[PDB]
Amino acid sequence: AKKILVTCALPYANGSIHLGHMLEHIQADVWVRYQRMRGHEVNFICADDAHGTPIMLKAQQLGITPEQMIGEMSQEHQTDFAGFNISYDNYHSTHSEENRQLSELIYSRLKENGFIKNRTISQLYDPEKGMFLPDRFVKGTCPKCKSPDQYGDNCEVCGATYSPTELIEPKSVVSGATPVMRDSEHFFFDLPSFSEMLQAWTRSGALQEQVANKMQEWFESGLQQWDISRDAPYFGFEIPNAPGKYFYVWLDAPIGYMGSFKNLCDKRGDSVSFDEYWKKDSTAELYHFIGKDIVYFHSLFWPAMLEGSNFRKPSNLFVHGYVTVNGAKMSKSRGTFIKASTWLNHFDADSLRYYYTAKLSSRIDDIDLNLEDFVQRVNADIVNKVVNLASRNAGFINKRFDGVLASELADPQLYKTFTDAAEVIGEAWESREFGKAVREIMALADLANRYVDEQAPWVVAKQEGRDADLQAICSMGINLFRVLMTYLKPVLPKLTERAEAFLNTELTWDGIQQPLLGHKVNPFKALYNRIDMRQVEALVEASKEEV
Ligand SMILES: N[C@@H](CCSC(F)F)C(=O)O
Ligand SMILES: [Zn+2]
Repeated sequence: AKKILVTCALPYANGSIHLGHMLEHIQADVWVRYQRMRGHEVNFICADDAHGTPIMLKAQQLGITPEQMIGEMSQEHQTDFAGFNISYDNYHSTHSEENRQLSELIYSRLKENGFIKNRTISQLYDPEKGMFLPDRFVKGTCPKCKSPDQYGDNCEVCGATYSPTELIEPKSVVSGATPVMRDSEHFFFDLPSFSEMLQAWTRSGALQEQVANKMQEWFESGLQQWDISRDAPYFGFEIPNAPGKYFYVWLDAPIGYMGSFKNLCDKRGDSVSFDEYWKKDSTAELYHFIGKDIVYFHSLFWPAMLEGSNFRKPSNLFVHGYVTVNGAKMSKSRGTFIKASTWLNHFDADSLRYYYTAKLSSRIDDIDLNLEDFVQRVNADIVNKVVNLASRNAGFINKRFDGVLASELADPQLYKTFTDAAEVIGEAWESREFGKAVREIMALADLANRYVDEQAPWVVAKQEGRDADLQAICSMGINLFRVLMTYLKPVLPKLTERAEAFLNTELTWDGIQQPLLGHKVNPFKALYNRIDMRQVEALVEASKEEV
């Protein structure tokens, strides 16, 4: 049995979960559920990314401690993920004792190994508030067009880019005071020292083609030392032997993957698994599901950090593209910037899980949630192809045969066609070619419905002496449904539970080899109802009203 540790990117604690986050967590969850179905030891891990200046400043504005704020956001995030049935084995926080000790440990090892450098830099400083200002917290007049109230390194009027130091009449977004250039000693991680190791990993063929291509661009530009320290005031971990200095959030963030797993092991009283998964000689597999905007950190900084601190590196990175709604980036004004919590007020989790899965592939291309297509696809595939197989046949079995299925398969050849497809479909789930798996499953659904139409149970039901035939036909349809729901189990957790209740059996991957014969099924009420555009319109309107 394989040992697998899977993670999803750690959501920032200063924002609600939206459909963008959900694409990633759903993709990983489908993969994880499939791996569990094949009998592997799987540890699905995540946590909130809780450090940084943005978080510190937000807490101060709300008039509460950063700890209180991140605690409330952690609860909000977990409630949303639970609503979508993302099956984490542990959801922790980067702001934890586990992460603090691991961050200090890794830093100490990197420093001891000569990978940490000291360097003085100049940066905008708020003398009133008494804090260095990241670019986004510096505002002023654009040097080019002279437009007032511009933020950071760019003007939203003429579109010019520039260093905040070029801003005319600079002002702190925090206090409004005029910022000044101030010196400060910073600690840097020597990423360049790992260039050759990283280049070898890029050409190993493990990473997605598009990712490797991107990495070549970064090597061409040239790797640079990475500033991993920030001055107080800051919400994060203090650097050992360096009063007033903290670890930059991105240094401790990925270590949070380790911290969350350590936390899980510690809670389980498991004293051996952490090392079995993170030591250099590990035989366990480590996978990170991430978006394209954070590939640099995960493919370059992260593996280098682990290498330099004597830990194993990721087995692979699974990158996905952005989520668009109706073909465009989510838009607050159009009501397409949809929160996970809002989605659940209008639709169930299975619908979105299915739609995303039907569109996902092993590539990093963007995934589009076309709302019109969403309604059409869910109704056509879930309600009319899969669930229909159960709903059109269960009635006769329950009313005419006391809920008992036939003692033999009416069409063994057809059933074999269905079970024979397990290898290819499982390989599709395994390789993350989700769209392919769904297409294969729906092709089978079409054959199943063709079979029922060919047999015409609604005709056989009204013909005297055809009772045995009716039971045979309907039982066959229900067994085909059993197989289809097994292949879709990683995708539709709730519908699967309802299906298992109806079938009076847990669905296992190998179980399809034994059809349900002379078996009692239970009556059920609507396994899955149709949706309509009026609900989509309501979702959009509700989303507009929020912002
Ligand atoms: N919070 C980051 C992802 C961190 S993933 C790992 F490094 F912690 C983000 O939302 O981009
Ligand atoms: Zn301008």
